[PDB]
Amino acid sequence: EEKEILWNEAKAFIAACYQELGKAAEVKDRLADIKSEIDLTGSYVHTKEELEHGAKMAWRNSNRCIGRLFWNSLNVIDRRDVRTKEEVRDALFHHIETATNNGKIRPTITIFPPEEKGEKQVEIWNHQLIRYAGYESDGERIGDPASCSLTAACEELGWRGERTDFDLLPLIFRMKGDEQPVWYELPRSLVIEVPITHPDIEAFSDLELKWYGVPIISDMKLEVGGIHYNAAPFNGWYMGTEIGARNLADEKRYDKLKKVASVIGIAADYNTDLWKDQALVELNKAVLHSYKKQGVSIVDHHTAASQFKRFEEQAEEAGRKLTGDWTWLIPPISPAATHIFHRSYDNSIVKPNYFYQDKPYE
Amino acid sequence: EEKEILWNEAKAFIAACYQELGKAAEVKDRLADIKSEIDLTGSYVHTKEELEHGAKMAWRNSNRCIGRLFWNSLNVIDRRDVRTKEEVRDALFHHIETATNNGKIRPTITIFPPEEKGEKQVEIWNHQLIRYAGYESDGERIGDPASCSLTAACEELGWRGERTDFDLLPLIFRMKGDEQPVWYELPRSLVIEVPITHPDIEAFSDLELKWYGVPIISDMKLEVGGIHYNAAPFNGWYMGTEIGARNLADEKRYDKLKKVASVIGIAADYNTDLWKDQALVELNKAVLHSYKKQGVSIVDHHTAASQFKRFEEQAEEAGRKLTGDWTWLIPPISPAATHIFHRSYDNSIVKPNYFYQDKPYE
Ligand code: HEM
Ligand code: HEM
Ligand SMILES: Nc1cccc(CCc2cccc(OCc3ccc4ccc(N)nc4c3)c2)n1
Ligand SMILES: Nc1cccc(CCc2cccc(OCc3ccc4ccc(N)nc4c3)c2)n1
Ligand SMILES: [Cl-]
Ligand SMILES: [Cl-]
Repeated sequence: EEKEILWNEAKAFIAACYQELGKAAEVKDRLADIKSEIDLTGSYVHTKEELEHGAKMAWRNSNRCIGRLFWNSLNVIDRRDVRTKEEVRDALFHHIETATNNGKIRPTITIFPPEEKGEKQVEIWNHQLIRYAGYESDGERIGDPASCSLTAACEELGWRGERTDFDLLPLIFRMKGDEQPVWYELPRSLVIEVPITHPDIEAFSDLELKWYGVPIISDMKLEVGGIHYNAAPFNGWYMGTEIGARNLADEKRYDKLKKVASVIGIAADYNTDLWKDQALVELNKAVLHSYKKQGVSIVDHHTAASQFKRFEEQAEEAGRKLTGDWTWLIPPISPAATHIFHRSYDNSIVKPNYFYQDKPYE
Repeated sequence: EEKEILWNEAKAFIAACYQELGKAAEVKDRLADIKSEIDLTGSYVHTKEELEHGAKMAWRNSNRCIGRLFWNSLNVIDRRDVRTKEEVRDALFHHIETATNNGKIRPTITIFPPEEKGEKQVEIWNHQLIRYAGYESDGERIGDPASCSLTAACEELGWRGERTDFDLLPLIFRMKGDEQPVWYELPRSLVIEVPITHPDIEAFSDLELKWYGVPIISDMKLEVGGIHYNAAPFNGWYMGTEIGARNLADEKRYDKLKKVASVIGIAADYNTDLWKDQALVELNKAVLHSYKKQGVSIVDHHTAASQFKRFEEQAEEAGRKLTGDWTWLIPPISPAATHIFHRSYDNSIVKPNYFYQDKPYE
């Protein structure tokens, strides 16, 4: 019964995709080719053009993403030909290098072979390709708490972290048929990191903060016309609040606001002093300043929201419905200073899209 | 058919209300009294105790309110005995005075006669009892744009504003049978206002900003057991972001961020400088400082969110379901610094509650 669902999704996807591509006349023959292929094989194989456009549609449909103005310029790398661990590893390394682009971040996705009959071909364990390890024992907190479970999984497989606050996790992924994942240390020459300084407050460097250049989300499933690409890591560039208001600020993450308050010279005693708010602003100013100073792409939430307004206008001009998730679109810093905060959005799910999938570990 | 709906609402309300009040045994006889009363009269009349508790329940059920920890200490003033304009006006004046309480704001509601058969007895036109007028002609912007339509309505009735940025609108309300509302200037001796200064930046007073002490929301309908109290003005104290992040900051309100940036000495040129965020923080620090300096109650969003966490815990301990509206509960300043931002809430509507109703004017 698997193939009846697939056929329906493929009809809807091919019709819409060829329509947008001006190939509506070719729709008829391509679907017949598909229906034969499914009857014979149980599945079908996207053309390069369909795979590229489908990945772009999926970004355009991601309700939670403010960055969607640039959906059509996604650089799609087709790695459905991969068969071995070395090829997976090298394609992951290449993604890091080409997406980094010496700091001028190129929004990129690398697509690996899709699930066959819901059996995975490649299974990536990382949440992002570049991310810091986290440790918790004997009351000692080190690194990124969000990474505790994966870090413990990795250290069961014979990896061992230096237990700095910024250990790079290795790539870790499992191949079909294999029964433990392999892991590979990231070559440091491929990983750009940005030290956090402040434009005005020289003491800010006493915090010794840093973050990595490129967030490469490697654990979501791309669904295009009924085909499930569970391994399809992608990246944009950061919006600064993601680092300054969440990764470095959350009490469950690096929890740095009290130390930020101290180095910027304000007291952290009274809610009514709004010291957390003031610290959040200076930390977020430092993040943008540091990325720009180093020549690594980044966008602030005001410019990002302005770009998203253009996306909304572009949708309307193209007669496409806009969908969005207000609770994820508003930024966590001065949200009411953006137009997003002041309108509502239809949170309907349209496909192609990116979806969550269960982690292979605990 | 009006009375069948009423009977159902009354059963649900009286059962729940007497239950909470430990009067469950009295439920039976009180409902029979109600069913006779509705058969005869078309409606029923709440006891003082039911009206007071029902107003308190309605606040407890207001999904959008972060201030609900204090729902049970609401001071309920029963003015169902009012019949004339002078009595309405004096009860509105008394509400201002007793709720203000020389600055130690007392959360208060004044309840006027309810709708009879959906015909209103008293119809308040003000959105808040104390609010500033707004004007727009010939490209000239004065006052509070949110008040433009009511201000124009008032000036049709023979009132005339001085056209400062902070003219107090008069009370305006209509009595049943009458065909134009009356209006009365507020006695300035009853209206506390707070000039906005900054704790550290003496130049902040050059902005000549002020706001009024007590927000007294006078245009929502209180519904208790099927009875519709359309005229039931109530007040809490302000949460500082309401003034500093919305009333004085919104581009459609007083739009003061560029002037705030100037007096605090930062440039307002580059999104990446986060000058809007920085200005928002200093303006909101000034609002809290000024209310506290003058001795007028106010709460900051951090303390408010801490209190709301206690409300959530109190609900759970009492076996009551919690409902809430996340998009209204998070504050517009540093929302992710509060626990609210990090959980979800059931937005179901339970009654008693406060509801929107159409304005009598345009
Ligand atoms: C080019 C620069 C980009 C920026 C600045 C950007 C910004 C963001 C931000 C800030 C979020 C999280 C919002 C929040 O935490 O509330 C987000 C979510 C998302 N973005 Fe983007 N994004 C960009 C590129 C991309 C790309 C290239 C894709 C895929 C091709 C993508 C797909 C998504 C998805 C799927 C989510 C939601 C993930 C989830 O539900 O967990 N974005 N984006
Ligand atoms: C005692 C101090 C109080 C504080 C600090 C407080 C705080 C707030 C705030 C900040 C909002 C708007 C949230 C936003 O803009 O997103 C709000 C909404 C609300 N509050 Fe409270 N509140 C308090 C007292 C009261 C009282 C006494 C009542 C009624 C008895 C009430 C009923 C409501 C209602 C009904 C709304 C939503 C109004 C609407 O939908 O337009 N609150 N509250
Ligand atoms: N309590 C709360 C309220 C609203 C929203 C949220 C989400 C916070 C969060 C947590 C973990 C991840 C995350 O984002 C994932 C993501 C995916 C794709 C991206 C592409 C580009 C980019 N720059 N960022 C991306 C981030 C958000 N939590
Ligand atoms: N785009 C957006 C997103 C989320 C929430 C909002 C609401 C902004 C708003 C507009 C007008 C009024 C308002 O609040 C009304 C209100 C009612 C009762 C109160 C009791 C006490 C108190 N201190 N404040 C109250 C405020 C909120 N807009
Ligand atoms: Cl991240
Ligand atoms: Cl207000």
